[PDB]
Amino acid sequence: TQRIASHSHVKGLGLDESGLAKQAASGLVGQENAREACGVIVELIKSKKMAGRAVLLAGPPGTGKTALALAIAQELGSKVPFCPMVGSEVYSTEIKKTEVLMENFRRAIGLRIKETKEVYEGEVTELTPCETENPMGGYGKTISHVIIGLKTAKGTKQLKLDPSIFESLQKERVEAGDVIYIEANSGAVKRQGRCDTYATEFDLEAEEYVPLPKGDVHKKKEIIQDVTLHDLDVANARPQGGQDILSMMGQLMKPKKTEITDKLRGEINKVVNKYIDQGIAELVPGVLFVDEVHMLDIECFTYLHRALESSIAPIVIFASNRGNCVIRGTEDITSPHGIPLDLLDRVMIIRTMLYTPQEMKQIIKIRAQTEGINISEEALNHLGEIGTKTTLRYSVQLLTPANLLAKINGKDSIEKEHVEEISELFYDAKSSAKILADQQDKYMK
Amino acid sequence: QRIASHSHVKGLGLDESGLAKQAASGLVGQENAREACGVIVELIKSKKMAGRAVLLAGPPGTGKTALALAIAQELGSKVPFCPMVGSEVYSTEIKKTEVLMENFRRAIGLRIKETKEVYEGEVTELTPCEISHVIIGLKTAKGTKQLKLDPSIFESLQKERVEAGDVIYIEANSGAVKRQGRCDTYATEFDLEAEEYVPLPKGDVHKKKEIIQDVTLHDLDVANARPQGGQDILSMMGQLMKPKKTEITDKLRGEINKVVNKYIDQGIAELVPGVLFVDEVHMLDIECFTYLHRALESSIAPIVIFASNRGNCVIRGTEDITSPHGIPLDLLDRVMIIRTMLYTPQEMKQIIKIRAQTEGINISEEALNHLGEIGTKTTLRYSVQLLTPANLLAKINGKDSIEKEHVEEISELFYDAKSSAKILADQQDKYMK
Amino acid sequence: QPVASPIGPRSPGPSHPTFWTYTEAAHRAVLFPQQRLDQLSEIIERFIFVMPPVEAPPPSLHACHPPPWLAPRQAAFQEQLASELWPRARPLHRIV
Amino acid sequence: ITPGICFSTASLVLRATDVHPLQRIDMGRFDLIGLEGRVSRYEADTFLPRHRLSRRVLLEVATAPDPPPRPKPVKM
Amino acid sequence: VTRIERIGAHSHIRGLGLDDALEPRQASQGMVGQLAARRAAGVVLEMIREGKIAGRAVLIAGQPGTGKTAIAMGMAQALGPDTPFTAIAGSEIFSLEMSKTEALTQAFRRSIGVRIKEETEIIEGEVVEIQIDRPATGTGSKVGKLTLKTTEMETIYDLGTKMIESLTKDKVQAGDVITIDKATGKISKLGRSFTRARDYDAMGSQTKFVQCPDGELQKRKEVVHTVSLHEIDVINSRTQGFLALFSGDTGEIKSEVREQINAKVAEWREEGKAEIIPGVLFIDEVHMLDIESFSFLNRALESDMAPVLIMATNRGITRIRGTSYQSPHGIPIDLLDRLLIVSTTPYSEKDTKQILRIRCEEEDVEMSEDAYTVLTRIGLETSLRYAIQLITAASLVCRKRKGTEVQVDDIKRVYSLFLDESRSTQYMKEYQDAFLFN
Amino acid sequence: VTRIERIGAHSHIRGLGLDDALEPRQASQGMVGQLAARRAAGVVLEMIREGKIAGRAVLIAGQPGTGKTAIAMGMAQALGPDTPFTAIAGSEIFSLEMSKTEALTQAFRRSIGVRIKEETEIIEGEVVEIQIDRSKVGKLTLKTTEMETIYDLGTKMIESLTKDKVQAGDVITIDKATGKISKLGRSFTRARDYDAMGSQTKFVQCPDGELQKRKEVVHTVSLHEIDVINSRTQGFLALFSGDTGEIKSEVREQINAKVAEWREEGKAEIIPGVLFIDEVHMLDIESFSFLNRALESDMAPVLIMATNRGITRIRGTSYQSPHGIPIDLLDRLLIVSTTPYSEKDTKQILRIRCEEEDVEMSEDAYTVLTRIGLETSLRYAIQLITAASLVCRKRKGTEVQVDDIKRVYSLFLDESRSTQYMKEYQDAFLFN
Ligand SMILES: Nc1ncnc2c1ncn2[C@@H]1O[C@H](COP(=O)(O)OP(=O)(O)O)[C@@H](O)[C@H]1O
Ligand SMILES: Nc1ncnc2c1ncn2[C@@H]1O[C@H](COP(=O)(O)OP(=O)(O)O)[C@@H](O)[C@H]1O
Ligand SMILES: Nc1ncnc2c1ncn2[C@@H]1O[C@H](COP(=O)(O)OP(=O)(O)O)[C@@H](O)[C@H]1O
Ligand SMILES: Nc1ncnc2c1ncn2[C@@H]1O[C@H](COP(=O)(O)OP(=O)(O)O)[C@@H](O)[C@H]1O
Ligand SMILES: [Mg+2]
Ligand SMILES: [Mg+2]
Repeated sequence: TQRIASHSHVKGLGLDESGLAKQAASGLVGQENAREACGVIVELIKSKKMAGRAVLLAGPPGTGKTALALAIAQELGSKVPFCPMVGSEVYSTEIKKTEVLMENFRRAIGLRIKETKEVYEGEVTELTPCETENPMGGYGKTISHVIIGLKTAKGTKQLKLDPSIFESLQKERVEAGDVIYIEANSGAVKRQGRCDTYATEFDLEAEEYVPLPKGDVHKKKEIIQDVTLHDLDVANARPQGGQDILSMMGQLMKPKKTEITDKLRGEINKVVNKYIDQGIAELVPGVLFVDEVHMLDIECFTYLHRALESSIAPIVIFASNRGNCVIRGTEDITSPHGIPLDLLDRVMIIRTMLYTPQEMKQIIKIRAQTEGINISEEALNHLGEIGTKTTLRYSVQLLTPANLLAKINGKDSIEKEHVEEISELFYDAKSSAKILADQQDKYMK
Repeated sequence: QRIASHSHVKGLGLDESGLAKQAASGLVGQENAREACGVIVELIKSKKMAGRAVLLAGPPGTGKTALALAIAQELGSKVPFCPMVGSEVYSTEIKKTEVLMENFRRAIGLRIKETKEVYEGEVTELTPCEISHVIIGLKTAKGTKQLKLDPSIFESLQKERVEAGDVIYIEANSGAVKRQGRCDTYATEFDLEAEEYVPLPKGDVHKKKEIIQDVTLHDLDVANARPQGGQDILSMMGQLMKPKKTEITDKLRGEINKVVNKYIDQGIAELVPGVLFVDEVHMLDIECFTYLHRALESSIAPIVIFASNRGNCVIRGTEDITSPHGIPLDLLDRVMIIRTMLYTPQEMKQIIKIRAQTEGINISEEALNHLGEIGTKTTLRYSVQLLTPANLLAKINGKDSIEKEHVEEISELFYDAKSSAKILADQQDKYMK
Repeated sequence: QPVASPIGPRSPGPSHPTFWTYTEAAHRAVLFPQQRLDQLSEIIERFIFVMPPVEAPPPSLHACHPPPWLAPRQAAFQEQLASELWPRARPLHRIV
Repeated sequence: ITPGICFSTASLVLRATDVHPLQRIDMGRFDLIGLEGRVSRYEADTFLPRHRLSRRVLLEVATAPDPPPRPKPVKM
Repeated sequence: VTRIERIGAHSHIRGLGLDDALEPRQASQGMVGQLAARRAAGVVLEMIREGKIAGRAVLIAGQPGTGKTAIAMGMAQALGPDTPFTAIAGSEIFSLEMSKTEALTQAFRRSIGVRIKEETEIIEGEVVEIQIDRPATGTGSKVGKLTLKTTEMETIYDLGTKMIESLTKDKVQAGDVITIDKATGKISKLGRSFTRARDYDAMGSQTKFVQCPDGELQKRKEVVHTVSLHEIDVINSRTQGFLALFSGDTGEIKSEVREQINAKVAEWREEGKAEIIPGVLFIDEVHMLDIESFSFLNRALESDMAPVLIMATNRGITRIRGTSYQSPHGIPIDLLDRLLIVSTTPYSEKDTKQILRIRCEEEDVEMSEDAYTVLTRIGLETSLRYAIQLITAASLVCRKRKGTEVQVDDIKRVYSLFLDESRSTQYMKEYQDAFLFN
Repeated sequence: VTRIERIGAHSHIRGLGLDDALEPRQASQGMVGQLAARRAAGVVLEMIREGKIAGRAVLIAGQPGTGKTAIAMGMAQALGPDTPFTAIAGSEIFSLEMSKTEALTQAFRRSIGVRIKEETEIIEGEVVEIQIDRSKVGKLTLKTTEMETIYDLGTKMIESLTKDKVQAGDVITIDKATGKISKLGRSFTRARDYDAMGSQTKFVQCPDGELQKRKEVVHTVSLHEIDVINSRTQGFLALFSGDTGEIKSEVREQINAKVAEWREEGKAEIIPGVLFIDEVHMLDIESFSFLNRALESDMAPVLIMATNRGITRIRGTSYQSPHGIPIDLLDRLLIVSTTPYSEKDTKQILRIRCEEEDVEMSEDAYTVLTRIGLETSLRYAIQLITAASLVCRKRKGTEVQVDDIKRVYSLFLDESRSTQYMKEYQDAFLFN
């Protein structure tokens, strides 16, 4: 978090309340049409009423596609799930590509569960049965309640409980002076150790003595837990915590992703629907971002057709900087973005354009501000001129070496000489390619 | 019973002299092929030759699989017949040669006499003997007997929750203890016990029954390669940790051969050589064919029937080597080729009528002629497959028989391969790739 | 131990932050193998019927003069493994 | 139910890998994976460098007479 | 509140929309047009419902966007949950855990259901009083008594030890409406007829009550157990198969196990124990199968346990994967002879407009007639799916400007913001050097 | 004596030979020439040392023998052993156990070090008496050289003491928070003069000082190690075996959050490092595509790369790219070019190698060897250094002369002479 990454300046989409894109806001410069389309897509995500919709960010490299996707993620917030993914990740040695894609799809669909957990804490001060003056059956003594006195830091309360709790109390070996907690939703007593006021400095127990609970005896709170469908699927496919031989085998064996069946996924969907109907949980459909979609092969694209046609799928964002390239896994089949035309028919294409020199200068200034670097106007103009040739990434990547060189030279700002020296020290892609071409005989292969 | 593609094939339709009747046993033509298949059936019944391979060659729809299933039906249900497709050797667990060898052993069956010892009765006394043995008392309608059993049987009895008054079945051979229920005599003591009651066994406590077990060589190989008969912890551990198939060694197969030979010599076992059928042999690759060379040259191998519809085609696994049936000439030198021919329109009409009878469909003579004409173009398979949709149309319209109008309507609704090819050619720019 | 799961670890009590982070609803949506077996008891009773055609004990290695320490070591290993693992295999008794 | 396979081999084969202790070195001086879960950084870094025995201390303790018997507890 | 299932591509299709004579209506149950293809689908659906012919294969072939998957989903919705419908993609059979033939076999056997129908004795009533007496110390025989009540009965039951233990585990109290199966002794609580005593603490908020059951106490009810052939294979393959039912990881099931299961199911069907419910396997984009998978399909459709197989492909004369052979639809001619082909014709202007109207009704979007005309023109020019996407895009744009009806301006705005394949390809040609490869 | 680390191809390099202004000296710390490249390496090293910016990529490009691996080793040496430096080859990411992206993720997470600091109160003493009354309650007596006390035990403490078979004379430490007992050793008494000792028992002196002590442990681990530890129940074994598999992304995110929590709590510090991939041209297009977005994370180290390829074919594709690397990744990285060496630089490198190998050479021998190195290659001359040293020692000489160099030149062939001799007898060799 403290370290500055390449998209550390993107705090969202700089959109007006009417959806129009401001020239420079929220860390984004230019790309007004793409930003407006991404805002429409953000509204679509927030509407939560569409499934399997796909958006493709298409444009030359270094044109803000990943920045736009991260701006979408920032606009949605941490509540909305956002599962980034590169196309190379589908090639796994454990599960098939379709399984990886399905798992990421289920990772993007989130579920938020709201529940109230009511507990009674305290140190047991009193344990007195409530006998009845008329014993049932004539002989012996009958009891109708068990009075438990619970003491905390700022109070003491008595709880008239069901007589059946006597067995749980004996099983937990609860005696006077012990700290216990009783859960309302289950009616069970759990002994979380003994109070520390009865412990001496000469005792050696570690987890036996516990501090007296603070606060009130009756504690209730609302617990909000955010989970994804993939979390439930994996937790049910390879369960952890059992005491049977299968759980022991799972612990022993090397963990391995498995092909989760449609039966388990249907059961999870049914449980989630039941929870939603009960009012416990609220569905939070998020976004799956698949960067470098062109690295997927023809099998992945074909599966993606069925994946997107599903009614449970999230909203998928693709990104490709390829032209009329050959689809991987096929022999001499060319498609406009490296994506077969069948999948391109299922997506909405957002075009990202190249940046004018003014926009490049603005982006350089913003990146310098984010990295804590003061740059002079002449140095900024020289770096923008360097960015007119070469690329924008080269210019934003010369900022920190130049700052280091200035600091070594003893200056708090980047001057033009520092940028010139850095340009002399480091070559760009075009200059290196020219050097290689001029000496193609001396290099290898 | 559901009607499959070969449900009408009941035999080869041969006379006593081996000649082929025109229409008999659900077969219409292929008289020479049926006579050859009868010779092969007699060879299989002889149980003298080993590793004799037969190749059924011909265009699709000429009844190669029908002839193979007719051979199977002629042999009977006692003789093993293992049908495998050539595409099934490409497993992710074992090598292709291992799959071929396993199907080879699957084709050889063994009828072996076995005696089962059974202890069955109601438990009257369950006294441990400190590893702790058990002394158990069982009663039936014929007598009572007290037995001393191994600690494993006691563990099984405890796992079954067997208590005094329960009717139990113990197999002494496998040590398998099954609790069947609380004795019926105690069903009136309570009104809700959560028990399944059983009457008292009416035989003897100790019984010996002689039964015939039908097993194959592959079953013995699997049982001795992934053992689960010891009922020990190691067997369970091996089953749970190593569930995949393994490459069974030639040493295990030699040991199983020795054991089976000893059983046959003792007179308590009978060997049934059986048949293996590989349908799409062209889907095998050159390594599989090379292995099959030596496998067929073996004196243990069964009779293998191969099928292929390929013409002069490139063998899979080779770059550009082309062979007459997709089969390298070395393996073709080791096979007897049975050639199937295309059917005349009369034979197509006969087959359509037979299939209609099999599916319980009444078809008029005009409709039968129209469907045979439809089958003259397109293929016989397409013509046969239109019977059920036409029957459904006739049933919807309230007619109990198929008329020519129903056949015409169905043919209009459903296209064939040639019509679809014509449509694709006419609209090549609109379809993908 | 349960890293990245809807099931939280065994919190000692409400004083621990993990007590108020996880819900019982999430816990009830994850089924242990014993719960799965209890859910499929009728299916196991009705549909588990396949028996291997042949049943054999594992092959045994015999030598005339074996190392006198191998057999006791193997016996002790098997005995300890059985004493530790057989109680955990009781739920699969009906399947076996 | 079939009897198991009795595989008979030479008794000399089962001793092929066995090496007499006088013919092999102690490999426990290179056992790194065995130390995990049993030896702590405290023992290796702070305790053992300070409280390693010396030959002089060992000889002194061995040669010295037995220590006096431990006094009985007294409620004081 | 939004359920886990939301508005998808085929969310408006509730069935094929046919009449009794399988004559397709122009617009019913979401389906529009494709009259011949819908009639063929209805005939195939009747064949599936009859469930008498095994291993029938149907190929839905047509241009992209002609409603092949729409027709398949309509067939699936018209079948109903009783009949199995396994829908997979062609790419899904390529697995590192199992062979292609094994995956295809499992896909087939997931489409056949085995149903076992049996009658059991069932006790359903309101607990009035439950008493359980247990020894104070040491092992002993617990003695108990339970009272159950309906609207017309009340019986006092003497309880055995195992029923006592079951009731203790279930924590059955007075007022709990419980179900008892006499054979297995299983007890299932289904509610409380009234609240517990108020004087007790730490009890929580009482939920709603359940009315006491009527009729006799011990009734007779029909219990139905339904599993697929694949589930039987998995749970019989190995001891851990029941966990493999959820984790996958079945490996390759032995053919011996499957043969035993086929024999046992045939025996059960003859003995009237179980009924077979054949279903459908839908392989979308079957052109991704290779030659080996097609060859396996050739002979796998010849079994009597095979379901009806429905394929969809939009390929013309194309090279078969794994070979260098060009074939129609990417399928070998040997398999093409075993299947009936259903062609889908392209949609006209009125069919496109009706599809757009149904989609707008499904998405709760109100659109003007001029907007419908413009959107239909766009769909004819670009594609149907592009127009469907622009539907929602324009709905959102209209909602942004505090409107109520989607106008032509919103459609033009979303046409400007989002591009089709053609305009994207044009703009990429304009900047060909900027894009990376070719 | 001969230690496991011996004279290698870069043993003479101890650093980059730069001053405080990152100006390269002509010959310092074992590096000759490559002034611009060494200055660029120093700039990159300062960027690494600051640690503020994440995911910076540098490509060291040049002709073979121009010092790319030399510069990388100089950077690794100049960087302290405190900062992690994972050096892998391009071929090492092709594993049969984990995917290429998983291998690259593990390499990335091995390059970020997490220094942990745990302070724990412990009791440390020698056991005097253990009395257990009837496994219910008991007393334990512990002593030091200056102290002795008795403790009251509970049920779990008694169980832990019985499980570990703790007896009298044992020297033990007890963690107050968790109660776990580890045995340091046992005290030596006249009665414990065993003739045979077990493989784990060892005699230690009774601890001095006070029975209650605070234990401070500071160690450096990588993120990948924490991932492997928390992957499974005994995952630390995979830190030795390497049978890690593909770690779940959710586990990695949880561990990242926990590490941030430790960093906030003051219990851990982050030391981002360097991942050096030598001969990157062996990476496939999938690996490059993964690297494109892996560098964009906030927990990505500095990626230094080195290739000697010209405009060549990218592995896994049929396209030609300037270094074998797709231009999208090349736009994300700064390229440091190495120039070919001159005669003076070659002679200075030969002098450094001779000094490293402790070989005395005459000036005429140096001239001849420099001429050979310019004609054939620098590495050939470096090998001829040792060859001529061996020949000189064989004839009982002390200084390598021109005769020794000529002899080893005739004995050992470079690539050109061997290729010529093969062309003379081309038909003799197989599969031309
Ligand atoms: N319009 C923009 N406004 C602000 N920053 C941008 C913009 N476009 C790109 N950047 C920044 O410049 C860098 C270029 O990367 P990027 O354009 O995201 O690559 P790609 O084009 O492959 O998505 C990124 O770190 C991004 O944060
Ligand atoms: N001679 C015949 N008599 C009756 N039915 C036949 C005959 N030949 C083929 N059939 C039927 O036609 C269909 C095609 O047969 P099949 O053996 O699958 O063809 P092939 O094996 O040549 O591909 C099968 O369902 C079979 O029952
Ligand atoms: N005849 C139709 N009636 C109703 N909706 C249709 C029809 N044809 C296509 N659609 C809708 O158009 C969208 C794209 O059609 P689709 O069926 O995916 O084409 P394909 O046949 O190429 O799969 C789907 O959401 C589908 O619901
Ligand atoms: N500037 C230099 N200073 C010292 N030694 C060098 C220098 N450049 C190259 N070398 C030596 O030359 C040899 C080959 O160079 P190296 O960097 O390892 O491979 P390459 O540069 O061909 O990738 C190495 O043994 C290295 O010690
Ligand atoms: Mg489709
Ligand atoms: Mg190098």
